[PDB]
Amino acid sequence: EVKLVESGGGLVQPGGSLRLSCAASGSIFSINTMGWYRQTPGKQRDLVADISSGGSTKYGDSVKGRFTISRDNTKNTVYLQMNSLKPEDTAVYYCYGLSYSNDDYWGQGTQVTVS
Amino acid sequence: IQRTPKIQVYSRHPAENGKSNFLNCYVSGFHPSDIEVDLLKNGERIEKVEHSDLSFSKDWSFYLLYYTEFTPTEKDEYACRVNHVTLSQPKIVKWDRDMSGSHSMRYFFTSVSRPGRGEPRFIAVGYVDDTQFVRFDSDAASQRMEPRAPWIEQEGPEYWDGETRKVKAHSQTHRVDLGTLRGCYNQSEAGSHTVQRMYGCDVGSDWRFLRGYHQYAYDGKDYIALKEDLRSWTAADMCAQTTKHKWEAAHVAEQLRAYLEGTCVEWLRRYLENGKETLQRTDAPKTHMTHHEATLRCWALSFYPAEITLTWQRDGEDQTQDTELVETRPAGDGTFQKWAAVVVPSGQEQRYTCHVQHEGLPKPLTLRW
Repeated sequence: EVKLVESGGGLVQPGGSLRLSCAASGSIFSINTMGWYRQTPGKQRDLVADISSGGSTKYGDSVKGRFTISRDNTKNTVYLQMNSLKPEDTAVYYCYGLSYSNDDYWGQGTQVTVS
Repeated sequence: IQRTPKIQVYSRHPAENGKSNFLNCYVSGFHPSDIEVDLLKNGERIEKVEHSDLSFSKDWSFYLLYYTEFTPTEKDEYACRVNHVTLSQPKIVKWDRDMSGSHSMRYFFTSVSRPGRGEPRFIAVGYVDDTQFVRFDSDAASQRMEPRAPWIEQEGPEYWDGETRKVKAHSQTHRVDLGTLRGCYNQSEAGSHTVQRMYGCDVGSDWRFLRGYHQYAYDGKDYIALKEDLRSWTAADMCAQTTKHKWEAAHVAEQLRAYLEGTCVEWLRRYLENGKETLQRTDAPKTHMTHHEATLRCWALSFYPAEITLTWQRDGEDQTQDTELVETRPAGDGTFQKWAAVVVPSGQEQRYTCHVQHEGLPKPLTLRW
């Protein structure tokens, strides 16, 4: 029902930075929380950062301080500023969103690589 | 080696719009202990969520109760999100809002290594029957054995100082074993591993000694265990035989027998007396039933202790085909809940019956449509 368009991935040098962005389609009242999980070398994907429509954020421990998530007041779009990137941050970063009925939507993901 | 969690989302009490209540997410049967549990309100994280202390079952799998106080209204919708190493993505379970005996003392110990993140995580909990009464967390602030039941708070500083001294020693031991076990199995210093210890004693209704336990587990698998006779061990593989011979040569089993048969019994009796208003109660289950193919669901609420049996029968014989039995879950106030389900043809639900065997009921109860 909802589509999540992602962009901003690619390759970066250690210590460098990247800005991800995720824009939701559908009704503006059909998405509350948005954020990013990232793929692990194993099976699971870990929480990077997410934010509610009201601005309430939560970060995964391993990115605290270095990563900052923000939201555009108007469009349902979030921004992830990833600073001081390390090789251990190489992963596919999946955007996601939660409906006001606790339905999860996921994007295709964007490869991020830190040399 | 890895077991995925079972998730249940439910309220402590039946839901009444505008009436204060408690939203529960019970995750059980998982391994390893790493888990991320969130309680959602309208597609948003609930800020102040509490959880119970880590503990595990006979099969070594862990269980946890995440709970928060809430006042459900007409529009609000709730759920629980769970992430775990056995999940490609976090699983979301929505709150289906339209839905004379033995005694025991048990101590559960869990240690999890954190390569390059400090000392290992150590969690210890104490149980009498199905009531936890002490806890220790290496990550907590107090660095002390802490009370978790009213009747244990009467103990003076000599008790608490000793328990803290003993529990810290349990911690140091598990820290050494974590490195030892890493060496015996030839594992790198970069992986995370779990050591679980559990011991305790059983008494009958006469408070006389019945059975004793002392078990050890590495990464969820059996390592070494004391036999039922409390005089010999049970090793699991080539690595555990070395500890067996080091323990039989140190006559360790003799010391454990004295504790389980004497000290453990003695203080279990004292606890049962000191908390008789709590521990020696029995809350009978408030039972009920919910309903070409139809579903019949037998329920049981607000009962203590947790031991209960819900079984299905078709014309007298125990029907165990096309049946669903859910794990008993804590209400969060000391009581427990459980239900069972069976598929039935709409119209033949009278030839089906539910049987409730509980320690607090005069005699087994029978329920049918």
